[PDB]
Amino acid sequence: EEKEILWNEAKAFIAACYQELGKAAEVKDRLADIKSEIDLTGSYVHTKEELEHGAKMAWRNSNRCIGRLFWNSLNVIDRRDVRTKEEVRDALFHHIETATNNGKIRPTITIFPPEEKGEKQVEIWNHQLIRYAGYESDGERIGDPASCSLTAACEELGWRGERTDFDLLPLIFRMKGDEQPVWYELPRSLVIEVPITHPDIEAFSDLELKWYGVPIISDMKLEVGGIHYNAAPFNGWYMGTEIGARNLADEKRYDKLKKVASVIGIAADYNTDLWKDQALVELNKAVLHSYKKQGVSIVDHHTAASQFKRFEEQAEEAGRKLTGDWTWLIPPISPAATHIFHRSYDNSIVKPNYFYQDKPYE
Amino acid sequence: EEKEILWNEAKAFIAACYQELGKAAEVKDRLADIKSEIDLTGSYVHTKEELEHGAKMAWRNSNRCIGRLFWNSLNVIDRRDVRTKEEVRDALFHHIETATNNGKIRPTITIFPPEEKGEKQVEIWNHQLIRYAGYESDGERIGDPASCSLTAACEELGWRGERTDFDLLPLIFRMKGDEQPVWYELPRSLVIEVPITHPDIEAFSDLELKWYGVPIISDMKLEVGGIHYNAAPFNGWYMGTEIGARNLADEKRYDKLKKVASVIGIAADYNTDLWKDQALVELNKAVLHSYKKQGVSIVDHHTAASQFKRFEEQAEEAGRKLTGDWTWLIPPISPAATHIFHRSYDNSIVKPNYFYQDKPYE
Ligand code: HEM
Ligand code: HEM
Ligand SMILES: Nc1cccc(CCc2cccc(OCc3ccc4ccc(N)nc4c3)c2)n1
Ligand SMILES: Nc1cccc(CCc2cccc(OCc3ccc4ccc(N)nc4c3)c2)n1
Ligand SMILES: [Cl-]
Ligand SMILES: [Cl-]
Repeated sequence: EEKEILWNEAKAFIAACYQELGKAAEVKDRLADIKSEIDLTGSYVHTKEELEHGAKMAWRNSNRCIGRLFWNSLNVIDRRDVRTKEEVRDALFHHIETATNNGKIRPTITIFPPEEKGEKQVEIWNHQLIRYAGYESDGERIGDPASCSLTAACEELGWRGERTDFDLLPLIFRMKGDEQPVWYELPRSLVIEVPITHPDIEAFSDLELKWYGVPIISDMKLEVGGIHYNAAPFNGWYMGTEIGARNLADEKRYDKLKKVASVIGIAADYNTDLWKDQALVELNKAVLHSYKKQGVSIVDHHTAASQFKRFEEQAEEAGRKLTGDWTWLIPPISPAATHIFHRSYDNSIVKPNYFYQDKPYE
Repeated sequence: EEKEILWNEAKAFIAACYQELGKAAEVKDRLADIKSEIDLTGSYVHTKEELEHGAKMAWRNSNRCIGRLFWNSLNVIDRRDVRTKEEVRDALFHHIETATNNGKIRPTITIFPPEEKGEKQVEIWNHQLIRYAGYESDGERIGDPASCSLTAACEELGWRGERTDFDLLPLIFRMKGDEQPVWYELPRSLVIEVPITHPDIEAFSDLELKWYGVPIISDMKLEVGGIHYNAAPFNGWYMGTEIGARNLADEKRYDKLKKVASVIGIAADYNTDLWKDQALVELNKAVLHSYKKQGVSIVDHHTAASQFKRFEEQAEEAGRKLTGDWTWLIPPISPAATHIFHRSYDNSIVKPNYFYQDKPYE
């Protein structure tokens, strides 16, 4: 019964995709080719053009993403030909290098072979390709708490972290048929990191903060016309609040606001002093300043929201419905200073899209 | 058919209300009294105790309110005995005075006669009892744009504003049978206002900003057991972001961020400088400082969110379901610094509650 669902999704996807591509006349023959292929094989194989456009549609449909103005310029790398661990590893390394682009971040996705009959071909364990390890024992907190479970999984497989606050996790992924994942240390020459300084407050460097250049989300499933690409890591560039208001600020993450308050010279005693708010602003100013100073792409939430307004206008001009998730679109810093905060959005799910999938570990 | 709906609402309300009040045994006889009363009269009349508790329940059920920890200490003033304009006006004046309480704001509601058969007895036109007028002609912007339509309505009735940025609108309300509302200037001796200064930046007073002490929301309908109290003005104290992040900051309100940036000495040129965020923080620090300096109650969003966490815990301990509206509960300043931002809430509507109703004017 698997193939009846697939056929329906493929009809809807091919019709819409060829329509947008001006190939509506070719729709008829391509679907017949598909229906034969499914009857014979149980599945079908996207053309390069369909795979590229489908990945772009999926970004355009991601309700939670403010960055969607640039959906059509996604650089799609087709790695459905991969068969071995070395090829997976090298394609992951290449993604890091080409997406980094010496700091001028190129929004990129690398697509690996899709699930066959819901059996995975490649299974990536990382949440992002570049991310810091986290440790918790004997009351000692080190690194990124969000990474505790994966870090413990990795250290069961014979990896061992230096237990700095910024250990790079290795790539870790499992191949079909294999029964433990392999892991590979990231070559440091491929990983750009940005030290956090402040434009005005020289003491800010006493915090010794840093973050990595490129967030490469490697654990979501791309669904295009009924085909499930569970391994399809992608990246944009950061919006600064993601680092300054969440990764470095959350009490469950690096929890740095009290130390930020101290180095910027304000007291952290009274809610009514709004010291957390003031610290959040200076930390977020430092993040943008540091990325720009180093020549690594980044966008602030005001410019990002302005770009998203253009996306909304572009949708309307193209007669496409806009969908969005207000609770994820508003930024966590001065949200009411953006137009997003002041309108509502239809949170309907349209496909192609990116979806969550269960982690292979605990 | 009006009375069948009423009977159902009354059963649900009286059962729940007497239950909470430990009067469950009295439920039976009180409902029979109600069913006779509705058969005869078309409606029923709440006891003082039911009206007071029902107003308190309605606040407890207001999904959008972060201030609900204090729902049970609401001071309920029963003015169902009012019949004339002078009595309405004096009860509105008394509400201002007793709720203000020389600055130690007392959360208060004044309840006027309810709708009879959906015909209103008293119809308040003000959105808040104390609010500033707004004007727009010939490209000239004065006052509070949110008040433009009511201000124009008032000036049709023979009132005339001085056209400062902070003219107090008069009370305006209509009595049943009458065909134009009356209006009365507020006695300035009853209206506390707070000039906005900054704790550290003496130049902040050059902005000549002020706001009024007590927000007294006078245009929502209180519904208790099927009875519709359309005229039931109530007040809490302000949460500082309401003034500093919305009333004085919104581009459609007083739009003061560029002037705030100037007096605090930062440039307002580059999104990446986060000058809007920085200005928002200093303006909101000034609002809290000024209310506290003058001795007028106010709460900051951090303390408010801490209190709301206690409300959530109190609900759970009492076996009551919690409902809430996340998009209204998070504050517009540093929302992710509060626990609210990090959980979800059931937005179901339970009654008693406060509801929107159409304005009598345009
Ligand atoms: C080019 C620069 C980009 C920026 C600045 C950007 C910004 C963001 C931000 C800030 C979020 C999280 C919002 C929040 O935490 O509330 C987000 C979510 C998302 N973005 Fe983007 N994004 C960009 C590129 C991309 C790309 C290239 C894709 C895929 C091709 C993508 C797909 C998504 C998805 C799927 C989510 C939601 C993930 C989830 O539900 O967990 N974005 N984006
Ligand atoms: C005692 C101090 C109080 C504080 C600090 C407080 C705080 C707030 C705030 C900040 C909002 C708007 C949230 C936003 O803009 O997103 C709000 C909404 C609300 N509050 Fe409270 N509140 C308090 C007292 C009261 C009282 C006494 C009542 C009624 C008895 C009430 C009923 C409501 C209602 C009904 C709304 C939503 C109004 C609407 O939908 O337009 N609150 N509250
Ligand atoms: N309590 C709360 C309220 C609203 C929203 C949220 C989400 C916070 C969060 C947590 C973990 C991840 C995350 O984002 C994932 C993501 C995916 C794709 C991206 C592409 C580009 C980019 N720059 N960022 C991306 C981030 C958000 N939590
Ligand atoms: N785009 C957006 C997103 C989320 C929430 C909002 C609401 C902004 C708003 C507009 C007008 C009024 C308002 O609040 C009304 C209100 C009612 C009762 C109160 C009791 C006490 C108190 N201190 N404040 C109250 C405020 C909120 N807009
Ligand atoms: Cl991240
Ligand atoms: Cl207000």
